[PDB]
Amino acid sequence: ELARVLRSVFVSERKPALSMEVACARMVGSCCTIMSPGEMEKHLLLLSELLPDWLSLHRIRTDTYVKLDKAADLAHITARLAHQTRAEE
Amino acid sequence: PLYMQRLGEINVIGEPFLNVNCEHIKSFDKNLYRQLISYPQEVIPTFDMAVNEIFFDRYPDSILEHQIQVRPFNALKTKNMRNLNPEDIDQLITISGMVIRTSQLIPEMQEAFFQCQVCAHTTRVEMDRGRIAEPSVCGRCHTTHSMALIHNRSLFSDKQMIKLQTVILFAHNDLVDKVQPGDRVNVTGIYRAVTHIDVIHYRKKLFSEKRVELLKELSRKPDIYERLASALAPSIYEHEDIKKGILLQLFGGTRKDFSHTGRGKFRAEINILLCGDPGTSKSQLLQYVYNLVPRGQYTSGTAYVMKDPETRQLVLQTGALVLSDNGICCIDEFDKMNESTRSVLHEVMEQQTLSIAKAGIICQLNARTSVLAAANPIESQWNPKKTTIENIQLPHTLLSRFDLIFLMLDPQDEAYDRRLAHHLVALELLDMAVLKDYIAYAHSTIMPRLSEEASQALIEAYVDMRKIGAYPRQLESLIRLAEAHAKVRLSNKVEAIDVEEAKRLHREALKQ
Amino acid sequence: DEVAEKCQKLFLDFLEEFQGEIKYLQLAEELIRPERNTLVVSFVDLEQFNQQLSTTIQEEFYRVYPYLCRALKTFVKDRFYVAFQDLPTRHKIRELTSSRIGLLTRISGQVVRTHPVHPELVSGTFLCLDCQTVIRDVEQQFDTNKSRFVDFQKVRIQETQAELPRGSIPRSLEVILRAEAVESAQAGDKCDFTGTLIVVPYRLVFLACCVAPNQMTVKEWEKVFEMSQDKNLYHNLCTSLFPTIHGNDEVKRGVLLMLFGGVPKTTGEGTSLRGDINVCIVGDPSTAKSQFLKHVEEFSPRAVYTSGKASSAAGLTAAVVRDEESHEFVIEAGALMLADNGVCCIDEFDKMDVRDQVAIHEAMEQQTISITKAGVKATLNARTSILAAANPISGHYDRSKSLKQNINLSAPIMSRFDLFFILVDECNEVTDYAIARRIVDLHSRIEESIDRVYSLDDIRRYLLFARQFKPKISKESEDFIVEQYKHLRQRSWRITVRQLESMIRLSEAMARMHCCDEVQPKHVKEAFRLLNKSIIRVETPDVNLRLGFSEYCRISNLIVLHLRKVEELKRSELVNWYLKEIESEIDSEEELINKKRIIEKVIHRLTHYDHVLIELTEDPYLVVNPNYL
Ligand SMILES: Nc1ncnc2c1ncn2[C@@H]1O[C@H](COP(=O)(O)OP(=O)(O)OP(O)(O)=S)[C@@H](O)[C@H]1O
Ligand SMILES: [Mg+2]
Ligand SMILES: [Zn+2]
Repeated sequence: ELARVLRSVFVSERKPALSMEVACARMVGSCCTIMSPGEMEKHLLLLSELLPDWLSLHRIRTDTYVKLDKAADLAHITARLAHQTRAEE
Repeated sequence: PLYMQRLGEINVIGEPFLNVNCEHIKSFDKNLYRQLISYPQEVIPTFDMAVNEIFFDRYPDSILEHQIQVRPFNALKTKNMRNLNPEDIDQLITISGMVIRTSQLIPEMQEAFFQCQVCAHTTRVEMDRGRIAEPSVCGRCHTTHSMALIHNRSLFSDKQMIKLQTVILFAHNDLVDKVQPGDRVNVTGIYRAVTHIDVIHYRKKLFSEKRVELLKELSRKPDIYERLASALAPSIYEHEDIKKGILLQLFGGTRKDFSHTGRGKFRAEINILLCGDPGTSKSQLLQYVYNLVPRGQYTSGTAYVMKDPETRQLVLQTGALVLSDNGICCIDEFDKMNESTRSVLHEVMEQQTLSIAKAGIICQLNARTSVLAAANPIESQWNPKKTTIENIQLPHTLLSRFDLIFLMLDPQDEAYDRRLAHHLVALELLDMAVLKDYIAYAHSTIMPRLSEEASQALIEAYVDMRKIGAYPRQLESLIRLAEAHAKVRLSNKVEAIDVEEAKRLHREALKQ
Repeated sequence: DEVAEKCQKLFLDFLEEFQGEIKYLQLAEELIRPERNTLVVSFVDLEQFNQQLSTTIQEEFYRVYPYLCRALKTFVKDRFYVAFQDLPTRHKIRELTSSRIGLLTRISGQVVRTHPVHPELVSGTFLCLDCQTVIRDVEQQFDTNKSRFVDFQKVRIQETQAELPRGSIPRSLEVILRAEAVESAQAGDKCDFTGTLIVVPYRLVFLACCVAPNQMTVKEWEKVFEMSQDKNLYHNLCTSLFPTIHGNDEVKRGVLLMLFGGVPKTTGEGTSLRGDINVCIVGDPSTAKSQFLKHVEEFSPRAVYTSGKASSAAGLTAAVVRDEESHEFVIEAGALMLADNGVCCIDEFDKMDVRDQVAIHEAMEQQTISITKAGVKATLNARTSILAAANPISGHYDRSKSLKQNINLSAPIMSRFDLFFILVDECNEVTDYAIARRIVDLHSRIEESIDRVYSLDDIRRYLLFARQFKPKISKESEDFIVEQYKHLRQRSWRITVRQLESMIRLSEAMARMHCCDEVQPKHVKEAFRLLNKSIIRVETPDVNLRLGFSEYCRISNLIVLHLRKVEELKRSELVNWYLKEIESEIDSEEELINKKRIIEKVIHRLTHYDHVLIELTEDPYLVVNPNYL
């Protein structure tokens, strides 16, 4: 679900890559659940480690920036995430 | 070449802005630097063209939001605001200043969108030199005077008017809203007269290695603290404990954020109260502190509402207390002040914040200041009594809020009068100038932290102190004093010596 | 615009193919109704159906909106205005810049002023006065019979308090509502508006279309369920809500109860009974008078904080100010009406003038504020819970004077607080040691010295879930309350019917805390103590292995009640009964042997020291001293 929101965020910002701070702040301000920024950061790290092809992270200077492929089909990605969750069970 | 790495970093991030240091241009080419100073408005387009061509040559597949713009900064002309002359018109200038007010977002047209009234033929006109080149004929039906301007379709740029402490600054596009009132900024921009300054760049370490080595050498002296006590206020005699307390207040404590705990930001800054007969060293000491300490404030015994003549909106002005944020505020004749102001003072003393709810205006302000107050006993003479209220008549709340209270009594001892008269008739330099930067370095660099031994010592001190009567606020003040002494020794850990010295000073003040 | 025609065709496609029933067919058929002329379309359905169209609409909303209206008209005519909802992104008022003009965004704010409904001429049929030529369908750039008019409303909105950066003046924004959006918003409400930022001659104005005010995830729901079944939920919540505060747990219980709050009731006579709780804390300095205010402010998002003297009468309830442009008089909101359905905290309540407290009087009890000033007549809701902090006269509780002489407050103000706690500071070595170690541990070990049973967000979710239940009062609770109030009232702070209503509210709050649909007498017994205690120490001293005074009284009460009930026993039998009754708490052998030790010691101590138990001749008979009540 959060991933979906993330997509919309990158749809809204007209930008190819965004910083951790701004993206996490916007996701928290738009998420259905009240969460801490650290939890959002760990969730983003988990998304990067599970699904690197869709979502990429780049270490620049003293920050890490987030880039995503907007042309990917959301349904197939959701199916892959469900399969991964089933496997982890 | 750092500029190729800068261009690569811009490529990675996609932000089309170049920051160029003017000293680098001066070193590389003095004539080019002179041309930049004389005619910035003509060399900036050339710089933009050159950097754009280089970047497109290196990486031609760049999808840039805007063309790369060059922002020179830190010109040699660091002229004072009062040194402006009619000679430097249309030249680059750099001014350091304080920001007072910032205007709202002002949209300015940069592309006029015109549409034919018959066939809906659309055209765009670039805005140039404050005049609109409105088309008179149609591009399809050739009908004269059939053009209509659409404000919504037109392109707008954000511009902001800012008052700098005064001069008027005009921030455009990206530079807009990057500066908050109450901050110190170095503004680099072109001077223009209609007078105003158009901003090009904003600017928001200070010690060489030899200075740090000298500071370490001085700190390795075990006597430096006492020597620094001798350094403070040379004209003041036999007030060594007062000088020690002033130095500890100058060092202050360390700031801690308790956001994870759910607690409010605890005060970490020291306040000292002085009480005695008038004509003593109170006023001179207050003047000395105000002059020595940067951002210091002197007041005698808050925010207010001002009507904006332009938008008829009620804006807020900051009093001396807010203006002295992160500084030291000193007050004379504390006793002679109105009770309403002293009632207000409780919040700033305790929570370091200030809340106003008046005439529908609700606001909260940060007030990180240290209060150094001087008071006069009500009898104008030290009547033999027991409690300080019996001589000064102050409420228990204000007295409990003070970290340190000192009393200036002129003793009836003849030798003291001899020494005072000799000091007067006979009425160091290496210390205070170094000490300003030393205090700045200590504030910026080091922060102490508490230990287990000091924990046990403080617990024992508290349980012993309560037998004399004791509030947890004096325990907090003792922690702050220990932190200040640890900063004095430039020690990253609070040890037994700091706690023992703080307890000694507190007990000496209580005994007196 | 070719892209506009493409957008119109794609919107027709979405209207005609979205689904196993097409959601919008019934809405389009109802659009024929004259009172219905705007269509509400979800943004999520638009984006899932196709992404290019969704992005184009989000980016060129002003460009394609008339084409969307044309598509709607064509679709309806085959068998009008378009409204959008559920945009996933929220934005701040300070974020509104010129770069966002024409973008479909939704903004959150609070309505402060309203203006009456006006007709706006959209397309006008003009008659030339020279040649009598009728010019029809003339759009307006910002014959009445043949022209088209649309209802209009103007709204003035202000920044929310939470989004307001410190030291910043909350900016105001103008909002234009048309057609069904008119009169859908009321002054003093917080709303999210979906629309665009248009350019008025320049000037910044927002055109809006819509207004804003079981399905929870499985794991959050299960966590809430599990924590709802905790037997020690009350104490765990009390400890977790104030992890860094030592002792004074009665204040913690009171503030938790006022956070839960009771239920409001309106009589058939139209009179509303307050379903909230007001709390007063008065104490000598150096206590935790303030810290509770800060904790409740940071925890509850609907909390407002204020100081005593700095607040005027106008700033608390409301003020009447003349509007510059309209040349009339309007109302500027006060703190109390901004704290609606929240909690308002006042610090240093004593320093406030009587002229301010008399203004507070009405909002205290009647829960509403009435203004009859300068030709302006109005009534406003003030549904707030007030938490007041104060110190006694001269800052120290002087025991040489009476209790009444130690509080400089008016009688009705004293009466209208449900809970009134007075804190007295005493010099005890064990309390000093505990306070010192807690403070130093917090100063040295900031994060590792915090053990929270439940997360703050979890507490917030549980409180939100619990506040919507409305428990019923049982007959047993009814007669228990009757007899308890009998006993209490048969004995300065006089106890009137207001205290009875407070007791009912407290029982309802206890019922809501435990997620019980009915009220039980145990809640009444719990609240009776809290209402009784009044003056309270920081911590009770230990009693000789040590045991607290409250537990000692509890054990004594239990044993006396059991013996007195059996009167209408043996030592071993009574101990066996006690261990049978306390089996719900013991979880280990060590706890059982500890409980046996404790009960043996307590029975011996009562037998030989307090004389409440008398021995009668290895298993001696025990009887109750006939003068214990
Ligand atoms: N039980 C306690 N646990 C932890 N800290 C405490 C406790 N009691 C007092 N303190 C400390 O003492 C301080 C005094 O609390 P405050 O509520 O700010 O003062 P106060 O009692 O309200 O007096 P006023 O009204 O500000 S003049 C707190 O901020 C804590 O640091
Ligand atoms: Mg307080
Ligand atoms: Zn034409």
